[PDB]
Amino acid sequence: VNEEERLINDLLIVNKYNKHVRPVKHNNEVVNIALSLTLSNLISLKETDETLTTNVWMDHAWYDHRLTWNASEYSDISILRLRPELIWIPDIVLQNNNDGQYNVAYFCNVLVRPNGYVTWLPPAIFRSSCPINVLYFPFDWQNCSLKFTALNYNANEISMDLIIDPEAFTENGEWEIIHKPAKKNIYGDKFPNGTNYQDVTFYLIIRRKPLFYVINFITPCVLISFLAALAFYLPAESGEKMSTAICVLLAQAVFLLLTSQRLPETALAVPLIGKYLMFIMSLVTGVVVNCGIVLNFHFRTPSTHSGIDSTNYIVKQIKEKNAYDEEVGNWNLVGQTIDRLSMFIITPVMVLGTIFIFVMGNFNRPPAK
Amino acid sequence: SVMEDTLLSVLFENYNPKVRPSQTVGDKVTVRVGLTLTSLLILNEKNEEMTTSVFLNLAWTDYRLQWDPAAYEGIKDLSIPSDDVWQPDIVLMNNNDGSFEITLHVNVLVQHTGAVSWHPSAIYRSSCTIKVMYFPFDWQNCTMVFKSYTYDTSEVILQHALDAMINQDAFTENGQWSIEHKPSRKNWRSDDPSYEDVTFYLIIQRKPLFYIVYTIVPCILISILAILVFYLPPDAGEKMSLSISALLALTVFLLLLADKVPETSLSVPIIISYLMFIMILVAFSVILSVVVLNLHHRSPNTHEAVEAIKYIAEQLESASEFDDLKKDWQYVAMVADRLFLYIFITMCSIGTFSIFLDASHNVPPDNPFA
Amino acid sequence: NEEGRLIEKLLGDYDKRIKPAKTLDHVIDVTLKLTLTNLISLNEKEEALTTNVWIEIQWNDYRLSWNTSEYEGIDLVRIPSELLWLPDVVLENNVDGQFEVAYYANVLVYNDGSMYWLPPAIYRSTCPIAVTYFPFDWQNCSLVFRSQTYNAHEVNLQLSAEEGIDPEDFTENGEWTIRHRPAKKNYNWQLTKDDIDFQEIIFFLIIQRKPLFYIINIIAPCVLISSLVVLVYFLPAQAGGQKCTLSISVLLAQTIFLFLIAQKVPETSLNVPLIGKYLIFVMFVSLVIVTNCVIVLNVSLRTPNTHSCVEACNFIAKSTKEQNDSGSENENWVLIGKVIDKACFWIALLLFSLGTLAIFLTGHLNQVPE
Amino acid sequence: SEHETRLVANLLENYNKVIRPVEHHTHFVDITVGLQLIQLINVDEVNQIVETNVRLRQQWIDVRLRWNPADYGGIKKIRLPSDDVWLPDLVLYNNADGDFAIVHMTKLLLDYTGKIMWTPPAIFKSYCEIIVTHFPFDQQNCTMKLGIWTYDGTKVSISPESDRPDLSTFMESGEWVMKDYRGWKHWVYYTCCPDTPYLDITYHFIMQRIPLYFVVNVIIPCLLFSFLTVLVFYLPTDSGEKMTLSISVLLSLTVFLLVIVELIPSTSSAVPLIGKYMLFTMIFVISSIIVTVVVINTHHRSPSTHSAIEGVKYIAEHMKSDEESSNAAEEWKYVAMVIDHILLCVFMLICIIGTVSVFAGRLIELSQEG
Amino acid sequence: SEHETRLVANLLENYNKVIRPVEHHTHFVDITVGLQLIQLINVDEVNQIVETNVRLRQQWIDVRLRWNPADYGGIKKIRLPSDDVWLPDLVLYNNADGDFAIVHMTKLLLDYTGKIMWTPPAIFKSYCEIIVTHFPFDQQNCTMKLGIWTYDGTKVSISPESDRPDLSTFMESGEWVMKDYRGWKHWVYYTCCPDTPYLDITYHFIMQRIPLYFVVNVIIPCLLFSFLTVLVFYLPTDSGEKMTLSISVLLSLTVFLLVIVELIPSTSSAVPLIGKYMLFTMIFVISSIIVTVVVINTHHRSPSTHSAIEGVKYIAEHMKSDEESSNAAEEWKYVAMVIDHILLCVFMLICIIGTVSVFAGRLIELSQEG
Repeated sequence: VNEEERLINDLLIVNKYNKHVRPVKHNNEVVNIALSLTLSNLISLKETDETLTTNVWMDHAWYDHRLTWNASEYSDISILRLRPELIWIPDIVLQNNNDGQYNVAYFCNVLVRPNGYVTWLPPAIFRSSCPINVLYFPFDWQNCSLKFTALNYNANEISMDLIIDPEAFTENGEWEIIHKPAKKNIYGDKFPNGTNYQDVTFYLIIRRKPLFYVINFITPCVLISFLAALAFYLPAESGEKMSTAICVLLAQAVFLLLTSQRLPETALAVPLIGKYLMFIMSLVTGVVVNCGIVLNFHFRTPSTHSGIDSTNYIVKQIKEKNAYDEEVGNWNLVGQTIDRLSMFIITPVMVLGTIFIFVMGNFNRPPAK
Repeated sequence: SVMEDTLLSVLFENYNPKVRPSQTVGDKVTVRVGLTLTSLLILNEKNEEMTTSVFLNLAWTDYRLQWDPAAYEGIKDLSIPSDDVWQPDIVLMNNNDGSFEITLHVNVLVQHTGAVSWHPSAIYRSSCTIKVMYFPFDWQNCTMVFKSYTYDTSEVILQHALDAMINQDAFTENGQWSIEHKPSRKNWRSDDPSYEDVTFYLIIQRKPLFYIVYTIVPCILISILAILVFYLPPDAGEKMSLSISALLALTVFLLLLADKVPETSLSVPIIISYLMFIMILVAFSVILSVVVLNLHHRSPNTHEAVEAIKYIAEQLESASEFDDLKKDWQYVAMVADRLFLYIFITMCSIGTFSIFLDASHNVPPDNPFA
Repeated sequence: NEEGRLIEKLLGDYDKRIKPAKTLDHVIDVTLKLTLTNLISLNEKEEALTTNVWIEIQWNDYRLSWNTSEYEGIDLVRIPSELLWLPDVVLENNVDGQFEVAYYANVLVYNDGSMYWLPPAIYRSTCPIAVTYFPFDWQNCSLVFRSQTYNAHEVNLQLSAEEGIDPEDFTENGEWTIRHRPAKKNYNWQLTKDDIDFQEIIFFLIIQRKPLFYIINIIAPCVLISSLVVLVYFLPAQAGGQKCTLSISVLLAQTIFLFLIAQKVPETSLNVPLIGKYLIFVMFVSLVIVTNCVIVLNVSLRTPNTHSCVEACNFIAKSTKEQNDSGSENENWVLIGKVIDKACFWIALLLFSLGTLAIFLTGHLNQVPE
Repeated sequence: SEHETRLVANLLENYNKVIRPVEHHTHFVDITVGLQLIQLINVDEVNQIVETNVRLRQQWIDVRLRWNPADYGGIKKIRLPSDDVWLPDLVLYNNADGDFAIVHMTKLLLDYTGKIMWTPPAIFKSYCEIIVTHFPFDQQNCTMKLGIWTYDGTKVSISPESDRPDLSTFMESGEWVMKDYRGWKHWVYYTCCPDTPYLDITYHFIMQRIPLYFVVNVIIPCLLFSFLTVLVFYLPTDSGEKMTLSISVLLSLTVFLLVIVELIPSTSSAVPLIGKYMLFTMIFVISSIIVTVVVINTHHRSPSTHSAIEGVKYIAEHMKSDEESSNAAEEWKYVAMVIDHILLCVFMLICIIGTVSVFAGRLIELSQEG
Repeated sequence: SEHETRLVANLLENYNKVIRPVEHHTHFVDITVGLQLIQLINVDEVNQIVETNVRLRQQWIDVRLRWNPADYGGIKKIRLPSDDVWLPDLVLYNNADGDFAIVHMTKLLLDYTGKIMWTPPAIFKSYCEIIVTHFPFDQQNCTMKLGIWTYDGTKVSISPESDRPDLSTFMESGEWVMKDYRGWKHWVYYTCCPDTPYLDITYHFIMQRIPLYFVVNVIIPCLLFSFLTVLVFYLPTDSGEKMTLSISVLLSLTVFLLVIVELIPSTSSAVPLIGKYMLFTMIFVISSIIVTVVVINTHHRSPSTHSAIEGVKYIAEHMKSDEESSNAAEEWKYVAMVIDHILLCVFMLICIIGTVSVFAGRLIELSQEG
């Protein structure tokens, strides 16, 4: 208290420091600024509309050449605090990911060094428009790009130089964060003749895939399949049950359809790859075709589907004659055709069923790569 | 330095906060407006609301900020907050469904002989004329009108950028949709002594080909069942029961379809075009199913002393077999053949018609994008 | 008339933040009261509500009786909100959402210290109505509110209307109803052991509801359903033998309908409150129908199978006739439906009883509150 | 400028913003309202809430705004922002669904004499009766009152100017439709107090509903069902072999009817429409119900049915005889003289009912048409 | 009066608010705390969000606050407005979802000395652990830590006092239940940085949940569908004459729980849980499938069953005797023996993994309970 009162009167901040004047030692280069990016949390991932809500520690550094102190300031306390108002504040701009203004990363507590350098590093709840596309769904699941920096100023006015990822990742993401490159830069453009403003470029390469869809989604696949696969088994064990063979295909039919229904529902949440979607619907087709097969091949058959003496000779005539008929039905039986039928069912459930997990594997060989 | 104090102090001594960047009634100040777009994030196709993001570049000149040796000739270019002036308050005639985000009160580029550049990116809640005319393959146009909101062009004039700038300069890549172009026309509604708004056109194109595909399946598949229930009658006449099961099932199906239509129009409705006729193709496989049913219906029945007993025997069997022989006559299958070739016509024809219209809808009403 | 000079005098001396206090050990006397005007949202599962309350605020401050120029110019006055001491109100009780538009309004000074101010406020709160308050006997909504600020040794509130209501300005878009409304002024000392007593304002609100629309929603399906199983029960004594399966079909049918009801209304008392009472007659009346329903089939399942060479040969054949007859005969004895006939009256009275036991008791929870 | 500095400084100095234009004890402040709803953005039935465009034309007068060559000389009448003024707290009595949009801090035009107008471009949140009775074909008149919130007739008075149609700027994108709307003035004096209170503008919105697409979809199943029903009669009499066949149908359909129901009652829940509108769909739809249930129980109804070589021949022939009897029994059980009876007995019922159904359709179609 | 003005004026003259109240490089600002949680208005389930009130009881002192007969004199302990003070920015590290509600603008306890407290009825939204594994039958302990934000050890300090339980003021109408809650203090410096970072209180909430309402209805359809499966097996022995029938009921059965599960993914997804629990109903349900798979595949199992005038009398009874042993050969397939086997077979198998489901059920809760 060493002239303290008095001295924070001397210096003045507001009155001796020109609030309105950026103390860049007059017209030169810049004062040299550095940004540090540390994610504190990632709360929500949207596949749909390429949008992520995440928290970042906005670690910022620049020298305040006016803030160089003396004994009853510097040395009195080599370290001291000063709020946002006594403080020129950049507007660091999430230059391609501030498709939602910055919160509670505006004008909050800063750290005042003992000979101008200043340190301001709080919390940023933000939204971003990261490069989703319908391609961020292959297993790679791409690399999310983001640039940070003091938006307005140029290379003669500002300069910003420059941490993983899983430091505080959301573990109740359905995704997985593989990596995390950080490297600054500066850049002039097409229309400008003159390089300027420098930025923090941070690529996020991730991956995601629950282990929960697998469980109720495959479950129906096999289930389903085996019904199309049984359908045809039952037409042997008894194919006369005509009506009730019928009920099964209505039944199997309707089941198949809603199930795929809640599939494009999560599918809107998130624009799905062409890779996976084809296999599912090219193949439940698989079945549909069969059920329609099941049809014609199941019901395709026309029918299968001495005077005294003179009188009982009428009946032995009636007898044989319709015996032709009666047997016209067993004709239809086609029972040495049996095992074929269901063997000719077996062959193609094997050729499809495999063709799929065969495809499953020709894509399950490269990723294990 | 160089007369620093002096420039600095005169300037903030004669500028006025509360005032208009104009000297009395002329001319006024010709401000420049031109927004390069960032990207668009949501088209609420249902309601006709538009949330996008662009840069409001404004720029005019301030002859009250002409500098001298040290901030003119010292550093010709200096960044200075706003607050100081006349900012564009702008609302959108149709749109401006809601405030500005990152639009106003962000620093600016002040050139030495007073040129002002202000370059702010912003999100803005709009709502354009998409209408219920954003599904025909022909798609539709829209008015986007920007302009201030208590100011009557009389102390300032507004002027544009390009005209060809397009709207597919920054059309969103993520789109399952597309862009034919965005016009820009400055206008001055005489209804009003106030010179107003500017009208920006929306000749948008909406091509998301993903699920119309498997929508194709239900129309063709559903024909399957169709063909199927009309093929079953001369296939196993005893289709009797089964057949009923075909149509409980054929009906429910088309009804659940009626389940998702509403639900899909949730985000997104318009023009029953699609709908409109697949509705008619609906009613069609309605009444054909049913009359065939009728078809089926059809059948009014179907749906010495020694020798005296023998007699009695001979008569028994032959007697009722002509009665049941009757029923054979009563259900011979003349209809089956003939209407499964009515079934030929009906199906074959109504099939390749909404095929057609959809054929024609994509291909025909597309061109008139100019 | 000294208009200027009187104003300017006491604004010399005027004190903001200082309460008009004789001394500091007696506090000020404050008058309050609320007239409901809007009961915007009754979320009773979550027991919260939103209401536009007329905050009748009154109190005394003779720091401003006036003279010649002011008392006497005008006994009445209108001078700004921001000009002293103002009460932050809140429902101890319910005040869940700080106040809306119910401040920054126009207060009322008498020329002598009478002070009146009313405002309107929409805010959130949280009433009774947990699993009860749906009956016919009402659970009184008890909301106490007071300044959330200071405690009673400087502040002390007054009151009203403990007796008289409610449906002055009750929501018409209630399926509820109020039947009394009490209002009391009280001291602070609770369960929790808190001293420094903060007065408050208790708001009892015993109200009614249940002008059911859905009721018959509920009503008709399940009458239909009882009847539908009365068809299941008497339709068998008319039905043929192919009706075993018949019947089953209806089983499928029966619960498809059943759980479609059970999905319905469960949803309802999630979205809004909860009370067991009504809930219960439904799903358990529902259960027990179920119950005897399938047991029924089990009843028409039961039963094993009901579910001289001349003469040589004429010998054997006339045997096979009357022999086998005694066979076919088996079927006769076996399916002598003593069970079916009776099974009509089984379920008949039973059906009655279930009907009665239920509606009759829903007749009581209607007939005691009658 | 013409007087430039002496102009500006004079006027700030002797001017108190706060102060409301009070000119001895008389006229108070005469200030009139004039709302011109430019257009409407959205409205909610369920929650009688509307977001609308309003340009508030506010007039009043300060004789202390007249002028000489040192204010008028300078620039005629000018543009003065709000702030300096005394602003009435306008408030939609039974509306006010919240705060006026973009109200604050706008501009106005004063005269070098004084004429002031404040006519800002508002759009806000409203609240109005709809009642059960709005989504009438006949409509309900939304009663909306406007006026001075906390100031009487002595302190001040809000007056009218303007009758004007609702369909002046009615949203074209309403599903709905107007009849007319009128607004007359009124002054509210109370038997409470001997004093003269403030003044109000009362709106009356008279409009009726319904974009006819809805209409259609729902009624067509119902003709659909008509034919099922119609089969239910026709199938059985023209063959009762597939009785259980139909059983099917009873199930598959009533559930369809159930699914329709989920759909429209949401909307019913989404939108309250005068409840006695629903009874229509009620008994109508429920007819289908009783119909079924009886037609198909009755369809069921029926007990039943839904030598000495020589003397061996006569033991045997006598066996074919009595079972000749018996045959005839059960066929004697399903006659084809009275199923015709139920045909016409109910089909006249259906043209009863049907025409009854057509009753309330046609009725308030004789009143709608008008 | 008692230095009236000399004492208040001096206090605000030599009073500052840029500065915090720091006393040399020391013990930090001795910050006291502890809990007063009395209400939990809302908390979700899905997003483990909690909006509760807790009065933040803070306690610390500022020497500058020491007094003589000119301020202690006065009135002992007077209560200052909040404004004056350097408040700590407290926050829920692993929470913080916003916003402490109603902290600004308050009341602050001063003593003639200095003793100072302010217990603020803060209500806010939170986010802490629980996850998938909260509702277990072994429980979870949401870890909630609180403490200053941007400020390490070297400067600043808070500390806990006291053990108090959870169930202290737990929500009574909790679909849910607490067991215990503990809060202990600490200071967390890291091996990262050589720097003493901040102090914090960490709550741990230990409580098990789940209403039973979901439980009574989960169980229901279980039992009941187990009935039908139980019938699925008894059928074929009492009623094999309905074989086709037992198929229907599979088509029936299966689509019905398949549908049950639709619900679930809607609701589960909506009210989150460790998938570990579904794995119960999984196999137990797939079981009914897996069991009608083998039992009706089995059921269908079986190929078949799934003089010269004297001479023709002999040609004829012959006709009968040859056939008769032949047909013996399809009956030979359906012995009505091994049907009793397969239901015994699986009766026990379903009695046992029935007791199974009652197993994990109750096991789970023999572990819950503990």
